[PDB]
Amino acid sequence: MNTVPFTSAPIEVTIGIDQYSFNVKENQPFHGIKDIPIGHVHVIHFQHADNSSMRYGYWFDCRMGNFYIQYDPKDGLYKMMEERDGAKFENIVHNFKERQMMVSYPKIDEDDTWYNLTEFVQMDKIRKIVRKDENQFSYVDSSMTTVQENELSDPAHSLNYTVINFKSREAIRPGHEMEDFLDKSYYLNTVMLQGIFKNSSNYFGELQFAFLNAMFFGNYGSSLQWHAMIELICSSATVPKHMLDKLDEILYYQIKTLPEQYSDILLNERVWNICLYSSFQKNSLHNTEKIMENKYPELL
Amino acid sequence: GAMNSSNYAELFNNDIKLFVDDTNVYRVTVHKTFEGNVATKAINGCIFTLNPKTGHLFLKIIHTSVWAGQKRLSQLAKWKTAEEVSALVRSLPKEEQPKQIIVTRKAMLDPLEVHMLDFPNIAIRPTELRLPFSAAMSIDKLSDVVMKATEPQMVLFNIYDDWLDRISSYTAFSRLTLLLRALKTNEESAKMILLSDPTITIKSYHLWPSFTDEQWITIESQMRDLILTEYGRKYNV
Ligand SMILES: O=C(O)c1cc(-c2ccccc2)no1
Ligand SMILES: O=C(O)c1cc(-c2ccccc2)no1
Repeated sequence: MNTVPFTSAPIEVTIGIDQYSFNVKENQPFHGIKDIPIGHVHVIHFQHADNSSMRYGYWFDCRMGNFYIQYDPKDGLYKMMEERDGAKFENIVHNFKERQMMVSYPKIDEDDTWYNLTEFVQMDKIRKIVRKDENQFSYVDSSMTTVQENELSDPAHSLNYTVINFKSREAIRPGHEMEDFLDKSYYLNTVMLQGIFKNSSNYFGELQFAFLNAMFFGNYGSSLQWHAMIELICSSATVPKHMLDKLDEILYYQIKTLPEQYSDILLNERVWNICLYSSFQKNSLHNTEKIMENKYPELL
Repeated sequence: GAMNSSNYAELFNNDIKLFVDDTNVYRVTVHKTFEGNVATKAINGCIFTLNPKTGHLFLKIIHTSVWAGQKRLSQLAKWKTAEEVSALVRSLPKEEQPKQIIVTRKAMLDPLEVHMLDFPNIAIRPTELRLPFSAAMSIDKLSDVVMKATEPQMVLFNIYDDWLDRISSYTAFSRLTLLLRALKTNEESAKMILLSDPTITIKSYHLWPSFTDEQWITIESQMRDLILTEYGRKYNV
């Protein structure tokens, strides 16, 4: 188990760690998060008490370095930093662990929720969507736009998700206009899976990362990408059986974790009704359909 | 975006544009079978592609063989229309290609957009005008060429005959829409109005009779009366 220590907490803030969250008071003796499970990526995220504008946060993997957080009073935010002095890191962390100034990552033993949400998400792929090569961790916030959003404006601060556009020359072979528009299998299997992602695991990783950024930051372009990657599969007549079964599991745990009160803004009625009730794959997502109908029947 | 009565004069400016109406592409008769079921029989159709400024009509005749062994024909017809309009645009010299294509039915937007991806600067637009272009097959010479076709064929017409020698394209389009609306509402009565005087004839190279300016005023008034008469019969007014 690993630890993300904090130099201090000078401003009141709600702190998230993966799907958990807690409140820290202004100048409270908080010095970080311990017992973080090794083997998964994680996200530590923030919403200031005095200004809920800009949710922001950091994706990281404790296997890739020793990271600590410090408040920057000039830029007005909690910043993730990497400590290259290993002995110093352990010494400060031990002092804090001994005085019980850290919260414990509160994982129930029965609980696979975080694994189920991040099964295909790897740090190396995150760092290609979020480009800041000098850091081993990745900053994301609520207002960051996507490359596709910027084509329709600072490129250094953008989310480089794979562009999906159903009415584009990439999606439609000349001479196969009706076929390719009504059955997106070409676009899914040849263009996206064989060509760009190389395999379904990378595709699902980006889909899962998009969802998590929509949920944890309210990032709109991430929500658009999540829905586009679902619709591309559901609108394809020919999808490998293992992908359909895995997608049903992926979406089930996403819909299970979504805050009930954020559904009006995180779920696109058109896409979900099309995917569950009209698409080629309308009968292939049994678990997702059942949780959607029992949890959000109004949307449908 | 959409095209309506606020921006109506835009149809007659100097930016090349085409209306596309797909109503008559897939045409069927419905009949009983020997076993008492119901079956369709397709008949020849046409795409109505019109330049409202010049009167040039590109009538692509859709022969029933294009439907042979195909499924979901009402859906296919929209994509066949878009395929043929795209092929027409590609066949025209650059300086004759339209800057806008206006579809009379919104279901044509996505098929035409997809077939025209290679032409990102041609705008594909709907319209809020309810245009009576379905009644094109009530123009005898258009119906005759469509029904006699034994293979796919494109035929070119000027749907304004020689009117633009004497009137503006705004007035010519208004006359055409009034005539087509009348033919749509009561075909027999409209043709009787147009043909009742045997001394006024249709030139070999025209679609409509050779009315003088004053006679066109009379005909237009008779057509408006027909439409109002039919509205009164319909709604008991
Ligand atoms: O070099 C600095 O400024 C520094 C290192 C740390 C730090 C604090 C707590 C735990 C781990 C590292 N704070 O400031
Ligand atoms: O520089 C070090 O090695 C160091 C500083 C601290 C520390 C811890 C808590 C409060 C104040 C200072 N621990 O180690």
